[PDB]
Amino acid sequence: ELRVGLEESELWLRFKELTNEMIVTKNGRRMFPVLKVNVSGLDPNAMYSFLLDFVAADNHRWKYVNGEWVPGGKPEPQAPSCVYIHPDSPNFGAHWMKAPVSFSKVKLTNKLNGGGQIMLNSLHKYEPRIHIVRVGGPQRMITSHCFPETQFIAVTAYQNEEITALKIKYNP
Repeated sequence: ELRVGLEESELWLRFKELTNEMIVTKNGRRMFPVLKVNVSGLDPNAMYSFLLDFVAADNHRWKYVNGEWVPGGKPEPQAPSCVYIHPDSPNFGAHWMKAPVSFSKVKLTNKLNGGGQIMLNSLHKYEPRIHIVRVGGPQRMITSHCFPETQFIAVTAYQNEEITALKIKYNP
């Protein structure tokens, strides 16, 4: 059976209890923390690609109002975000299982851009999700997995200073 776990969930949970925020820019901003996934149960000799997208967790716009995030009252249809392909793709299962798969190069933006960058809507809440695609073989297959621990609100600048502090405290 294919198993997908979140690496460093302890740390993500610290961000989630504060309501996590991720910066978007016109040119694209990398995430902190980085999504790192532990995978086991792949066929070591089969070929896979690792894909990442961001599900809009609700249809609302969020606002930081007097020290707390609150959702608006005018929902709109949202999804889907584009998909980011992990740069190691395509690769053998053994490659993906030898170390946590780390999405350290995805860039979050708020502008339609030349490619690579993933456009999100500022002030919307998102749930990262991966797709593990078995490629090249006879039987294509997709296994998907979301990571509720890694939910965040996309922002152009940090609103909650407790998030700002945690981001610095645990980055290098």
